[PDB]
Amino acid sequence: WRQNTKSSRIEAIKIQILSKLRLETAPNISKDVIRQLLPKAPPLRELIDQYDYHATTETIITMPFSSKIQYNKVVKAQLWIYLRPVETPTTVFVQILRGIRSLKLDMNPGTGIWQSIDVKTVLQNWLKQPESNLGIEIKALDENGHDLAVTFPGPGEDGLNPFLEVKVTDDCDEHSTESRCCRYPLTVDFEAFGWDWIIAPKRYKANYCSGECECCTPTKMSPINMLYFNGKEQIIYGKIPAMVVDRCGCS
Amino acid sequence: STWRQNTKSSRIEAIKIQILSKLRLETAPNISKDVIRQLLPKAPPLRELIDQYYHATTETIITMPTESCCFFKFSSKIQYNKVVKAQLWIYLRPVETPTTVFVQILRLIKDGTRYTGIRSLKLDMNPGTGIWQSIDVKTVLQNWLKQPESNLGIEIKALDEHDLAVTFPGPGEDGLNPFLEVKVTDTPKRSRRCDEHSTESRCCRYPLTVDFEAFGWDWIIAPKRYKANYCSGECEFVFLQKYPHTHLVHQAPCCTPTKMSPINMLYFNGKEQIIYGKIPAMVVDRCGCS
Repeated sequence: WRQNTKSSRIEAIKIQILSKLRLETAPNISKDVIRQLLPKAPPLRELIDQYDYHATTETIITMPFSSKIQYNKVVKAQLWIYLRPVETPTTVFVQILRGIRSLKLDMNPGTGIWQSIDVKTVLQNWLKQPESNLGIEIKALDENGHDLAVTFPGPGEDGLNPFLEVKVTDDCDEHSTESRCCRYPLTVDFEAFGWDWIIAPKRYKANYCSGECECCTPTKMSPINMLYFNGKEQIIYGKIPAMVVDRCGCS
Repeated sequence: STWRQNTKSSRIEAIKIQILSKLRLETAPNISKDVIRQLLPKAPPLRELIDQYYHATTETIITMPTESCCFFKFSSKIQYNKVVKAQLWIYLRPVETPTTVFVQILRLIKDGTRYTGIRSLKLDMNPGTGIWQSIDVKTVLQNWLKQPESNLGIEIKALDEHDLAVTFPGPGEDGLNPFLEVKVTDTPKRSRRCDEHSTESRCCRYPLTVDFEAFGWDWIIAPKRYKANYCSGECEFVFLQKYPHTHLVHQAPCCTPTKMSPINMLYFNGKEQIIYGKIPAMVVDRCGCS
């Protein structure tokens, strides 16, 4: 069935291309006309010889590091500490150690301070070289000497364990098989049919879904860059979205 | 009582695996309500995240000369602020003797002289081969799109000790005519763009919600319940290629979603970690025939 529906599949993209390109009709210009119209210049040859999105991670909160993290990919990192409510007004001397951080602050009775500390430079230093420095150490001495820091989560803690939040930036058919639905390979050769104004790419692989499922339609679609002619002679370069089929799914 | 009752249990299973595959997870994490009560930390930075509830793009345009020498006609569609970098190009013919060239570019504006200096340049030339020369016109092109009544043509000169500039393309030129290479940023320009209970008819977005807390997915804290409707029906495709001669497809064409909006999700990693992200294409807005 693929032999007859191959001539119909290439016609489906042929119009999809002309519609996406905001063109009413394809321009009529001969191979001898384009040979003089297309200028052989360095800025054009640089773009011509240039051939020869399912998940996003924003903020990652760690518990008392991941194997996939770059030292320059990080945006902002800060280690959070919960201090237990005091009964008597006493000053605390918090110190986050793993070189360390140090802060001194007063504390009134009945307050649950959640003071946090910037670790951005330390979290980047770990990933850049040692990769072996994951050490939990935090102190918060009261005026008497009792540590108010939640080093080891207590029985009546219920969501008070310290954490480090870090904001971070970012074919199978082969024309000879039978299964539920597979991406059967399919190429598009513009130079082989009618026009020759498609400067680049003259031949591009698109592929298509074919099966019964449990209908079958593409899931992942990647765009392709293209240089083409226009009215009043305007050699335009652009990027046509969703033209190549990568994955097939059931929907 | 209809097809929707049986397909409802299968539709939620289709997203269940889709969510995991997108999340790059091999299996869904097994966490009890008592486990998450101690794992999820009650802190201000956490409660902040929890209470947090398509044409062909154009990049570079190269214009060609016309008559009304070397008069260029830009499109009225492109804006003066949309331009990035504009450069006029000139090809100089190969010389026989080493001689310096005084290239001069001028825009015609109506003492009423028909000339205004764009960029005058002087450069030496060896008798080897022919070379190009780029000239920035960005400031002139922007003033051209701003007032197209004064968008008159330009004149190119290249005197040597005879004009070596390719004003009028020769017989043995073959790709050497002057052009205007312009880089532009294409604005998205998104224009403005069903069944409730019974009478299914021919495909309409039938409402469908997903409750993770109901199906044993208590390991995710937000969003516990989210609407993600689905398409249901049948049709025949009709592509209007070369109107009035409209083409038509008939399988011996099905209903699938067209517009899909993503959703932000707060979940738990297999390393006991807690990650926040945005899963793409999870909510179905429009249904189409493809």
